[PDB]
Amino acid sequence: SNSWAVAPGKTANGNALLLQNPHLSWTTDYFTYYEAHLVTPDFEIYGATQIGLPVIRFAFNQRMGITNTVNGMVGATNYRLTLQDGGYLYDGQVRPFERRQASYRLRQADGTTVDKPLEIRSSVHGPVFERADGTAVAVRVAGLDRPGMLEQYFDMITADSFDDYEAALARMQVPTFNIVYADREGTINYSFNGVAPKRAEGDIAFWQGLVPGDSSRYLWTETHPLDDLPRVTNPPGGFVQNSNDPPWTPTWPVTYTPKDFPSYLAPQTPHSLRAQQSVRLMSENDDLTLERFMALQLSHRAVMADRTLPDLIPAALIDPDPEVQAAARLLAAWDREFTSDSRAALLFEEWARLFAGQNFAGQAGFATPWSLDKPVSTPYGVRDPKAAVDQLRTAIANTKRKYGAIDRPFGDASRMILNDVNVPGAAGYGNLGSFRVFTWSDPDENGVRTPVHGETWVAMIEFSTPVRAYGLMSYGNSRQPGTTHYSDQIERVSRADFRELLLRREQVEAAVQERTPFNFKP
Amino acid sequence: SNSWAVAPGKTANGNALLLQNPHLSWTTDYFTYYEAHLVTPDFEIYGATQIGLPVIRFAFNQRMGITNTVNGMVGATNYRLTLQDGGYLYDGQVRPFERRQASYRLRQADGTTVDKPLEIRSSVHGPVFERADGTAVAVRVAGLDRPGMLEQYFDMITADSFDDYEAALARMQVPTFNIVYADREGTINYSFNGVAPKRAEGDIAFWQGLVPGDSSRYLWTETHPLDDLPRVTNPPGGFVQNSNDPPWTPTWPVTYTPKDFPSYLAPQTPHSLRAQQSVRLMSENDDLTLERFMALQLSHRAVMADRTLPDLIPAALIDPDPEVQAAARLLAAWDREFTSDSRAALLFEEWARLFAGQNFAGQAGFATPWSLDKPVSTPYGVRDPKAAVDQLRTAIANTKRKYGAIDRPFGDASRMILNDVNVPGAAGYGNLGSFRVFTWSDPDENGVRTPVHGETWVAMIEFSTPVRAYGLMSYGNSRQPGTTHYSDQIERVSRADFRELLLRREQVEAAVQERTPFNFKP
Amino acid sequence: QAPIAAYKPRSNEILWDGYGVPHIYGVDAPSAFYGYGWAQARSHGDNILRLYGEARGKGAEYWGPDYEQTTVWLLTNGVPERAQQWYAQQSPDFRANLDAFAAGINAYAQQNPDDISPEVRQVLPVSGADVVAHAHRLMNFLYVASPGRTLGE
Amino acid sequence: QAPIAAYKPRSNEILWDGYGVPHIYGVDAPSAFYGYGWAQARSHGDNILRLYGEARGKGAEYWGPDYEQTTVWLLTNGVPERAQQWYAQQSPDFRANLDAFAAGINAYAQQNPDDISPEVRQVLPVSGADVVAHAHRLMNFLYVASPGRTLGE
Repeated sequence: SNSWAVAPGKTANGNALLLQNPHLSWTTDYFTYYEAHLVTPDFEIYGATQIGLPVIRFAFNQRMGITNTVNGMVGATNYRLTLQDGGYLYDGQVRPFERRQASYRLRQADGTTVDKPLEIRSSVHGPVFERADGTAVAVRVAGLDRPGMLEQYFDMITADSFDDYEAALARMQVPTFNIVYADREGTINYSFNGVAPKRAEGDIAFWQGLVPGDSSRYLWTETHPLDDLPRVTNPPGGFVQNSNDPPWTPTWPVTYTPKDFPSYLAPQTPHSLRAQQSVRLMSENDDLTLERFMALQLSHRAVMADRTLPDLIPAALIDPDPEVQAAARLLAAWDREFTSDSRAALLFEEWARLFAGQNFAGQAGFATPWSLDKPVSTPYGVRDPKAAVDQLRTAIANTKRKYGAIDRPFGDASRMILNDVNVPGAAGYGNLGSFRVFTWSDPDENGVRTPVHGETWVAMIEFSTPVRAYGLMSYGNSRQPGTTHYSDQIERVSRADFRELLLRREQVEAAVQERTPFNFKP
Repeated sequence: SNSWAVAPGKTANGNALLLQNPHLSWTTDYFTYYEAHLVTPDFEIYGATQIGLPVIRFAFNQRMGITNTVNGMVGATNYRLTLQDGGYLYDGQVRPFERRQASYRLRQADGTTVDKPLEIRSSVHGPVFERADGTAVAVRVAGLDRPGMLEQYFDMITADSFDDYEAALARMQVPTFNIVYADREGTINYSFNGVAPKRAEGDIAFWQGLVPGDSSRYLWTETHPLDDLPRVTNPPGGFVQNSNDPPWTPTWPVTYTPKDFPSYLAPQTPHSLRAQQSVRLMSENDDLTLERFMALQLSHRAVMADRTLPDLIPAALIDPDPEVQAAARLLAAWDREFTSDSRAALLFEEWARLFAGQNFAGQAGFATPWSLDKPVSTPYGVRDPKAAVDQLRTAIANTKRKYGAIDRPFGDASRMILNDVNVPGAAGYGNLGSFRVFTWSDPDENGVRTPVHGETWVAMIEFSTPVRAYGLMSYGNSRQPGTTHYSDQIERVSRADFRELLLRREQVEAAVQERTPFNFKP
Repeated sequence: QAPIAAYKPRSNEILWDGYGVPHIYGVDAPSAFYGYGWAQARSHGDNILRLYGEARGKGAEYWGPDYEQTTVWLLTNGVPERAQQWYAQQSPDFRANLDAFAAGINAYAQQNPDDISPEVRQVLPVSGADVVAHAHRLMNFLYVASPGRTLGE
Repeated sequence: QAPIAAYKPRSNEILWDGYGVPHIYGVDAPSAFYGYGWAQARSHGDNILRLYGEARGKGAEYWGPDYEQTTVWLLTNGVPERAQQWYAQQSPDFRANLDAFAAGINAYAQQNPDDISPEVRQVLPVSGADVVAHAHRLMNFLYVASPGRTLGE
């Protein structure tokens, strides 16, 4: 997911800009986003939210708007229990499990059901489970006493002022997510939100693995209040952002550093190339217009190519194999953009899959490691050009096996297919540097791949008066069988042709296609 | 100077390509190149040569052609003499100087002359001089017994086969220069030519400073034969090149390494960014045509920008000064090309002047030093972004002082002015990466600078049948007072509009403008 | 500089555009939530109902083996029950909105029984608590604590 | 595959194009060199003559102080004299070419005395040895051994 908020000073017209850009699976049902508009005499909200949710998480209206991205707040702890004498060892003594006999029905193939018993046990930590390898684990989840998640979002996206927004956000009923805010009065804010337990020792990695479940020394009870978490409001740089990277460069220049917070709140790992592009795209551009803001969102730079090709190409050129030399010349001529017509892109991904791992997050192959001191220009270089050239040799083979040739047009293999609509793709893997994301699947027998995850709900809002917003929903607004609103937006997506989001009455009336009068009989 | 020779295999039509591209002062009289064509019943030569020279050094005809570049062959040794008892200390004993009383006339302001005595002394090393600081120095120049320099070039550029060329080159009458060769039969050759004395100890740096003149241990006598010098013929890579860089990457892949020759033949210092571009422009391109070959020659990439801007820009963006931020955004938007319309180029040079010294050759500011293992992708990075940002602050000031603004169009300040012709400039300093060179002078009171040195005689030849060649002479073919052939080519230079060089009789007859019949009465 | 005028609905209606985007206008909050529930049921009713079924801890009962691991995970973590607890702790006004939303889903299924997938009809009717249950599962037991990280899969 | 046919001049002539580029056709080598000398004198006669003057070690004598350092440098290094020595060691055929070239420069100045800069007339006539002297100065005492590197300037 991506998120941008621009202060008036950094824009041409003086109105804050907001980008809603969540990245999620295109198939997982509970991850399906739905677009809607709610108008009442007392409030108005437009935006997307996961199906089943009664409030809009990615909302905006004439006055304000917010967006979210995953921050992976570690709000749960998994403890390794030491089983002993019918209980578990805790502080040298044996404690009894809280035991409850339950039962549940399991549907059979023929439609009937059978009763299955289920014993539910709890240690002082929480519910107990047993892994396949026999490990006994207890999960402790923070915020199980926070019943107001849905109402907090309702009050947040419906706040009449930034102070109301903050007061609502401050309730701590939303257990996770980075949340970005922007309004017509000019305020922009970034918050590393979530319910984080206060811990007396241990960094994030320690609390992410199995924590010892044999000592009260690790049994946390309290949680952190809003003012303890990383937050940025109207920073000197005039913008706020987050592309799933740790909260250490939410703006440029930064307004705090890792040492200013407990080492367990967030990781301090290398920022993805997409997150680096995010920071550059915002900081390097001034006098932004909504149109320019929208064009920057389409960024699809093969940033890793800029960090590796200068070293790889010369090394490949000395190899005697004319195919390796041909691949090197193909890669060298490439403009390093994931465009539909790119003939070098597919080959590059295949090399990267080996150089940086299947998820392109590997760091061991770089010559200069990542550093928070140069957050948008490291890692860099190829540590072992010779080994990298062998990887290219193999990549050439993998590219041919998967796509049929080492130079097939990116957009001929990368396709967005929904029902009967089949259109050329562009942009790609975020870990390769692409800001706009399309996590392409493995190709089929003919080298055709489609998005598994990536751009879903995409919206850009300018908080002018009235506001102006544009958006698109990759997989339509409906997924019911036979609907005409599943594949009716993907063609537009392939041309980056966004629709104007209609909030004003006259606009909606001009666009109405169906009317559903209703009577709510309480 | 630049030099390219392309083997048939690397071209589209199967004919070798040759580039004559010497870089020299635009004003120094003895460095003035003159274009001519000589036809006899037994030979034909076309090309440029320094005025006063009776043979064409940059020549080509229907069969072959050559080009030269400076290699700085250390063919002379300067010895520090230890003066004692009316002579000089040599091997513990005092030797007498060879003394000769001479005299010469010195013209006075009024036109008369006065006689001045001149005593000419020689040690066993050679003629003796005295520096301003009092140091007594003796200069020993190799090859003072090689009277056939002019005839060797004549036989080289007039050779009927590669074997004749080599046999002639093998005479060792030309004391210096890298010499590149190409012919219609398909042979291309690179030679690190010159008369180098055989030495029993010491690397090139040792023999470039003052060598002890008090010991026969350093008195060389013999010189190296052709087969002892770095040479490449029809290498695997299909090309040969040299842009004044040490002879360690004359082709790619290489065919030898420093250890294969005496450490005093050539330096092992970092290859200039222009020399790196040279290697890339050739190795990364295949199936070359004369047109494509010519387009590549116009390369004017601000390579140092690629090696430094990724680190510099983020660091500059955090500085609170809105001018520094503005300069950072200006530099970030720049395509990093030295084009006439570039608004960022001038500022970048000014920063580079501080980052890498006035001649842009400094290496101390880079994060990753140069390495022969990555000859075309190092040095790289900014070692001290903070200090580099201070340098930018100062550069902004220097850019304003020199040009009037931090964003004046490169081609508005960079001008090529000859007589009444005034045209926009493009390309620039070789040490910044520009392959096509124009060593711009300091600006005048209005920010206008012109070339002090750089592109002079530029020619590209395809050895097809008949041959096809194109060329241009920056400062015309005549410099006599009032001539119309001084500034009549610079306008073409500004548009890279090369003239077809006419070698065939009918072509010349179609182009004749003046005829000078002559009678050579021996 | 003041925002444009806030529209003020005089009747409850949903205005759909050509892309199937619902514009829900309500005379009050409950009406808006009711319309939103109706709209959602019409656009994603099948999967919403199935998801609500799982949040009840009845995925295994309704659909079998493929939903059993989630059932064991939600039951062991007391999700269905805590959902009831969280539902009871809602403010009166917000409980009304949650109830209206649920009523919206039911009304749609009631008016268009042929558009509800057969294997998902057994979930009807949904309640405000089911709405809370799903949000609780999504937030705490999918995003924050996933079965994979605990089970070590 | 053979090269095109080599042209064979029947008369000595220089065909100049519109850019002042000379196309020198000679019935033999000496004629070609003579034409080349003539052409060069016409295009760069002033500076060539001055340069030849310096190579004789007479720069100071002809033009004064500004040329004295070079005079001392060339005289001390025995350049003018070695030029005479190298000239005498030329092959007969090549000496003829060098002489023809020199004759070409003289002939031009002889036919166009008003185009030769006044302060440079005193150098005329040039000889084959002057041609060798200049090449020797350029190669060995400008490119290989510069006064700056020895004098330490």
